[PDB]
Amino acid sequence: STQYETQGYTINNAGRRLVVDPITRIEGHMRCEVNINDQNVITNAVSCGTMFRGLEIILQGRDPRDAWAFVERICGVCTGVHALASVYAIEDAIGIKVPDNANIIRNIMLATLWCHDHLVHFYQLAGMDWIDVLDALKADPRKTSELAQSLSSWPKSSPGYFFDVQNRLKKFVEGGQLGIFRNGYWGHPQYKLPPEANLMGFAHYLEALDFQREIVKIHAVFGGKNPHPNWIVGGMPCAINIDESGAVGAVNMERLNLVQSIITRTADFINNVMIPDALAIGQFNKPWSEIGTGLSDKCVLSYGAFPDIANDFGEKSLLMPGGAVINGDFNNVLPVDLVDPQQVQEFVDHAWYRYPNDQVGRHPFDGITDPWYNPGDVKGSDTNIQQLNEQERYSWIKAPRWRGNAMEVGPLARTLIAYHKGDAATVESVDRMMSALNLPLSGIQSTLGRILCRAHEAQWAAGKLQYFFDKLMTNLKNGNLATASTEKWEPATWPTECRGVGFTEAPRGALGHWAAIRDGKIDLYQCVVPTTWNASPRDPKGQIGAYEAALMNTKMAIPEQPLEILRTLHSFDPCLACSTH
Amino acid sequence: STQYETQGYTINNAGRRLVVDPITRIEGHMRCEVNINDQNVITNAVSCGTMFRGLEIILQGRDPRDAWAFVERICGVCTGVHALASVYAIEDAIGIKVPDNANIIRNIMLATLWCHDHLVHFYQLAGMDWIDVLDALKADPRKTSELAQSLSSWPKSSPGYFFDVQNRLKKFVEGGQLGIFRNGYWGHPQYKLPPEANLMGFAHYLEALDFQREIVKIHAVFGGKNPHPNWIVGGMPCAINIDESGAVGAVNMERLNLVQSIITRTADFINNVMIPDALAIGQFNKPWSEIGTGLSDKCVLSYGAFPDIANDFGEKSLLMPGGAVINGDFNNVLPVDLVDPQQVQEFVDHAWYRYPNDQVGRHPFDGITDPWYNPGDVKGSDTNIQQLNEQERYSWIKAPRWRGNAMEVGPLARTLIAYHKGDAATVESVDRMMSALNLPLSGIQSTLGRILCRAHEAQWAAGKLQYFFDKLMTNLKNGNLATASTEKWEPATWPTECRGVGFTEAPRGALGHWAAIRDGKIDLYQCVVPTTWNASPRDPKGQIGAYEAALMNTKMAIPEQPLEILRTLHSFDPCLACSTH
Amino acid sequence: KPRIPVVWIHGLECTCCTESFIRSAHPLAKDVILSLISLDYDDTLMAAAGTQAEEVFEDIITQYNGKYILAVEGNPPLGEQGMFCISSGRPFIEKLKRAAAGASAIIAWGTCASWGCVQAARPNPTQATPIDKVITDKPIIKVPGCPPIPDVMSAIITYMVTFDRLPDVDRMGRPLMFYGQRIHDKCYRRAHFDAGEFVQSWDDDAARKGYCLYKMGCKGPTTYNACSSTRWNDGVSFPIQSGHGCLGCAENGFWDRGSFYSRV
Amino acid sequence: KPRIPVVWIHGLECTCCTESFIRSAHPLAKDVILSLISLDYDDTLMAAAGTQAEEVFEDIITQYNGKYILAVEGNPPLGEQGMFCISSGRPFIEKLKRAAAGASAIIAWGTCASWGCVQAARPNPTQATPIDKVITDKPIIKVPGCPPIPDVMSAIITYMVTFDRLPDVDRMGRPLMFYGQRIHDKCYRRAHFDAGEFVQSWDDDAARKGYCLYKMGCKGPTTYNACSSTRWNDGVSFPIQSGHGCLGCAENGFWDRGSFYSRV
Ligand code: SF4
Ligand code: SF4
Ligand code: FCO
Ligand code: FCO
Ligand code: SF3
Ligand code: SF3
Ligand code: F3S
Ligand code: F3S
Ligand SMILES: [Cl-]
Ligand SMILES: [Cl-]
Ligand SMILES: [Li+]
Ligand SMILES: [Mg+2]
Ligand SMILES: [Mg+2]
Ligand code: NI
Ligand code: NI
Repeated sequence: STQYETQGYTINNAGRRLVVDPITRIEGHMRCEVNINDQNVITNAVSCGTMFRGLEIILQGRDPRDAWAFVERICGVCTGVHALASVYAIEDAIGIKVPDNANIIRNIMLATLWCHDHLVHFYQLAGMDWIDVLDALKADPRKTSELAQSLSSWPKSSPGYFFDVQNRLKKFVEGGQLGIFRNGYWGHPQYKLPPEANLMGFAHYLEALDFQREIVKIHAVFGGKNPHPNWIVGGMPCAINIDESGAVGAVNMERLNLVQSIITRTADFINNVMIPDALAIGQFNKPWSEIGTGLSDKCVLSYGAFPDIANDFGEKSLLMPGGAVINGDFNNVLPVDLVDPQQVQEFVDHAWYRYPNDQVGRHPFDGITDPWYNPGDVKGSDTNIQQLNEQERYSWIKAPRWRGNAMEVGPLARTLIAYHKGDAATVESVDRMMSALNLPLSGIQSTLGRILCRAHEAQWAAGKLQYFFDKLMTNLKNGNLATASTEKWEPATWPTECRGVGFTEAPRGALGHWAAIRDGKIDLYQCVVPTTWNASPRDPKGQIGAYEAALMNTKMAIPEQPLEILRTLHSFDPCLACSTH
Repeated sequence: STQYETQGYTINNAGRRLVVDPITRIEGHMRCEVNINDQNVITNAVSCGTMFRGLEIILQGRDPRDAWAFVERICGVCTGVHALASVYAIEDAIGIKVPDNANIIRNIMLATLWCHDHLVHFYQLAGMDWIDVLDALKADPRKTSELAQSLSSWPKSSPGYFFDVQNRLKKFVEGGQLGIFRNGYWGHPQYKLPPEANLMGFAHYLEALDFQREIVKIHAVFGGKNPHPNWIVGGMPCAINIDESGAVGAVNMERLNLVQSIITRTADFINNVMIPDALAIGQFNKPWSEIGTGLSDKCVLSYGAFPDIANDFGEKSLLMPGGAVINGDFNNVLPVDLVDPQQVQEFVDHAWYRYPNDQVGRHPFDGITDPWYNPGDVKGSDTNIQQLNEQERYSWIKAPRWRGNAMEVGPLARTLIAYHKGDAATVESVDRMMSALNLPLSGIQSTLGRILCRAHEAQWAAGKLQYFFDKLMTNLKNGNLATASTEKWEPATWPTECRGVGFTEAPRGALGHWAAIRDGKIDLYQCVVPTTWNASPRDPKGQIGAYEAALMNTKMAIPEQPLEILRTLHSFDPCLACSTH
Repeated sequence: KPRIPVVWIHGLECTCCTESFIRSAHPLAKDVILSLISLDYDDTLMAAAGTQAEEVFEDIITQYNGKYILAVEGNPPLGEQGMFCISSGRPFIEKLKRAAAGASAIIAWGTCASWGCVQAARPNPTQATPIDKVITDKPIIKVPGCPPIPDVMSAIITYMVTFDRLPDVDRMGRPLMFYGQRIHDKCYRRAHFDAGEFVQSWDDDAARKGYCLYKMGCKGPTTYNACSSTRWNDGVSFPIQSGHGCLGCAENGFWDRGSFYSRV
Repeated sequence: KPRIPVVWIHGLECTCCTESFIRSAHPLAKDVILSLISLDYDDTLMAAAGTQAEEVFEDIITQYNGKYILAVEGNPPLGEQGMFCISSGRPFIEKLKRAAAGASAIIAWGTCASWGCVQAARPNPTQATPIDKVITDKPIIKVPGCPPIPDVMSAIITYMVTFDRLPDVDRMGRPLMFYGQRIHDKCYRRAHFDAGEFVQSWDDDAARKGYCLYKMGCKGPTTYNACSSTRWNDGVSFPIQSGHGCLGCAENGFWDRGSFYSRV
């Protein structure tokens, strides 16, 4: 066994080794290993992406106009965000400016995704870490109704409703076919909700499973379908016609009316179901404000998102702020530049890839994706990993760093960046939230805080849907219908050689696509995705990434039941297909 | 003035005359006049249909296969029922037998229309006679929640919901634009609900207005659209394909899944919203179990409906029983024969039509529709009527009689017939309802009872939707897909001269279409519709119809405000376009 | 802010257009009534009856003279001195003329108000006459169909409220947005039409594969509406999708163009 | 009354098919899970992880050997000894084979499981291989699309449950009900194709009237699916309705048939 110091942690691989493979209630394939000491506290954590497809390789030789369609299939959970980053990147390379309506519609697509993805994460992915479903069977329906009514105006609160939900659960489980609840962690001592809260939360799980399908009807209107809507280089393909012959063939007033109806319902669900549930998790799980901090009090990163001024990606345009904090110095939010070769770099000394020199990091314009499965001694064989060898290569995920620093990305990172840049809305919202929980601001830098911030962001995005819709309608009232620029659609109009960067804030954090075009075709296409940052393996300095850091120092009540590991990992909303691409 | 006796009433047109024209919260155009004595009690009532279109005339010379489409436009409220009666009539004339699936789908169409029409009537048409909308502003939201939860398991009952509904209402009327509530009867002494019950009812009015749109998606699947779905002579045009190429062009499993989802939702809304609200109206308005009896303790009529054995319209097949009671003798439910010239006849001595002898009634196969606007010695003039002359011709509605007796039709009539024939489900439902109210069985024979029976029937029909759906699926599992019989589609296959009767129970009561075909064309097409029965004018004996009888002897608190008249008329769900056609 | 006053009157009709309106999926008719317009008179929905309804009518058309929109469903009969349709003891036409005189604009909902519909089909016993043959000095927007599509009705309403203007119309007064193209030029069975793949009798093999309904009498080739694109009842279906040819119900005179089952 | 056991495994994938499933409008995915099947293993949704998830897998496939349905999303990579997709420390293909051996039938959801999809597009770095090239002794129902339509997935499930049998399939293993006809033979823009009325560049006048997308690269003429009839997301839209040509996403090899913007 060995030990070393990094980022204030003591990484010690002595002691019992625990393996969690597969990690469930995530997207894609992950393995996690930890070592625990004699007090059942984690002293080493190992994040491993257990899949790879090679989109960066597949994209070579494609027409740049087609790229969005391929890269959208990086991930069906954060569906759309890679298409958006792609069209941004290709437009940046070629020098294309899209019409205002196209930009507004793209912002609607992104905000729709934030609402959907954050909602489903809260309930379907993370929720069972916090709600003991089986314990709901012990709840009193009338006390459940009282609890729900004390927390929210949401209509669906009758005692008979909670009894009906409970009875449905009872009958589901009574024949022994527990389905997704089989062999869960029910009864673990870290389940702290009372039975009534478990029943309320379970009812809401089901309500969210039903309601989420409606949100994506916005994607169907503008993008044809969800999952995997359509886009174009130069804007969007959803031509608008409000008052002319043939509006039946276009986005017309009826289509826009449908979109508005979804916006209102989405805001109401998030504000009156998810928000009070998130706050209630916080109220009953306050100790988790001190667990899973990781890098969130050290190094956080946002690129920024939602340009409100079409084709302007600067600070005055982006409605979701960008910036970086390092060394715990939240008084100095630093600017990010995605072209600067000294900023974003990826290392592969601990990943299954080949570089000519694995002791150096490569900016994505110099990126290389040459897969090399080389696990070393794993106490089994190349086809039987019993214990990953974290002293050498242990993941399909590359290791991104920013100025050589290991960073956390995602809702909590973004919230901290906006708060510390002095965004007045963010400051007010976060202060009010922490006040309601009677916790200090530092309580947000935690596993609980990640969950709170995600819910915050769903509320913010639902509000921004209405803002963007209203902006589109204003343009239409002024007779501004354009949705595409085609001046540079034809390859004969493009530079013979050019490169560009497309960036945004996906639900899970900072996303970039770097594209080089030569002779009408993609010469290089490199992606650095939010879960690539968070789930990163180590670098030549031995620095650990966000997941490994957040797991460090965590107490486990019952080593064989990894509930505390699941809670912290799930709080980041891992997307392993995204991470590896 | 004059006075005469009929049917146990003293019809006396001395004294003050009141006019209600227009009658609102009905379909179509009606005028009502009454006389009321010094004691504010109605001593005379006059029912006038104030519209006519002449479908029976327009149908002459048409192709019988087209008739359903014309007669469906008799009415958009009970949309579909005239189409059904029409295809039945033409099939009866020609000798066509439809496949089982067509019959089952027709039964689904009819049950879907019962659910929709009865729900909307309860809330949108009759509801404001019972619920004081402005008094809902005085309710306590918590006490409203408690009341709702005491009555039902329906989820939507939180204090915050009722507050939100109340605040929407408060805002609505804040600018002084009261809309449909302007100049209503609010605060009349006959409004007996407490404020919490008014708020509960008003919330449900809005929920029903929203939900009703979903019910008719069943019509859209099988019939293309609602209002006014499509049908064919020989079955239905909605060909079925579950497991073959091209199922995308037909009723397939996805379409059937949509239907099933609507059935479940419809049953749940009726059973948990409409039923408890009907019972609550009863609890708070028990005196109305003794008001508006009219003909319901004397003479009631049902033809019967929902043949479960395809092409068999007999007593062993019809799921909704047929029969007649006269002379108050409910021990003698009599069989109805729609061909017998001595049974159904229409008189016009008090209506705006010509007959060779207006002192006799004509069976519909001998029917004549020769319009003659002749109001006689009115107060006012023929184009400016101040008072109809009920001693002369006073309506566009013909006067149907059964063996010379004036009958009530509709939900109460059907309930009484089924109860007294011993239909177990009807007996159990009625007995439970009347026990819940602590009222005798006779309390159903009243204005309140009409409303209670309507709610019972919505529940009955919702249950039958599932039964019919399951029968359809059983056939499909057995490889029985047929939806049309076409061996007699072409006119050359028809008898040169033939006649038929199509009958059913529309939401408002007994419906018949009588058709004669000659040389490939409609030679005669006569309709007798439920509101024709109920809103009938007098006959040569002076016998009064169901509306006039139910209004007799009614006390009015405030003569100038016709709330008690509206309550009783609306309890029959008048459809004036149906009545006159 | 105050909402725009709307007076909705009913002549000879079946009430299908009113029913269609309340089917709207987006915006819900509830929200139209509560938030978008002020529905100040409507015989189907209003609390007041009789003299109290007459007072509403008179108050609204007086207080909001020149400022209200008049919606009309149905039509006036010219036969029997207009007494085929009587309101407050007088011919309906007098109510129509009084309401029209104060209106800023008129929406003729449905084929009845636009053209005549079923009561005007041969031999037109009542001499039922479309609105624009009686009212000749007001803008009239025709929204035909029997009834028009629910979400077309609500989209037209929202357009007018949002954009503060009447929709642009074709030469017959129909909104271009929904009536500019034929059913047949947006019909999902057109591939079959072009290939000569037709239903020949009900429930044949062609019908079970969704072949074209031309030989069964579909009038889509001559009918302008949105049914094949926007569809009906939250987009669930339309006549042709459920196996029946278009009747032609949005077009003037559709009842008297021959049998629904005769071609073209 | 017990529900049919279902094991849902995931190879190399993007998870769109699982997302599509939960979009089902009728039956809701909730009701499928609670009432129609027993979804006994699914890495995206299940409570258990790690050793507890391994125990569920082993217990179900043993207890229900010969009786469960295997759903597969994604595919196995043959490169690097299968270690491009690792589950419980071992190649995914081992888990696929173990799960297949006990299954009564297999549902290959999506183009990944059916054919290969994006990871199999040139140059196929991982040697991603469709299910039916590895499992050769079991019924395999291919339900292609990237992803398949939500209500197509749920209709296939309910068909199998209700009728107690596999759907009839074409020569490629696709259900005839939804894959028997091409997009282009049920497309509502076919009138425009027939008339030579085409979008020529994005947002041109033709695009604003809903003209055909053939000249913009639509692959509807060679693609079998239900998108132009059943449509997507509760019938709200489909690619062509919202202005983009079909990519061909239900067809084997669609990524490598030339640019999406080059004509059939
Ligand atoms: S079904 Fe009617 S509208 Fe459609 S293609 Fe055939 S003829 Fe044209
Ligand atoms: S848009 Fe595509 S599928 Fe539709 S008609 Fe044109 S080429 Fe065919
Ligand atoms: N959100 C999201 Fe998916 C990840 N990680 C992307 O980009
Ligand atoms: N119900 C109904 Fe309409 C009437 N009366 C018919 O038939
Ligand atoms: Fe909506 S009233 Fe119904 S008949 Fe044809 S439009 Fe008229
Ligand atoms: Fe639903 S996993 Fe998404 S990529 Fe094309 S089908 Fe595969
Ligand atoms: S009959 Fe009418 S509803 Fe549409 S499809 Fe034809 S215009
Ligand atoms: S791209 Fe795919 S989703 Fe349908 S329209 Fe074409 S098969
Ligand atoms: Cl007409
Ligand atoms: Cl493929
Ligand atoms: Li740019
Ligand atoms: Mg990368
Ligand atoms: Mg008649
Ligand atoms: Ni993802
Ligand atoms: Ni009617």
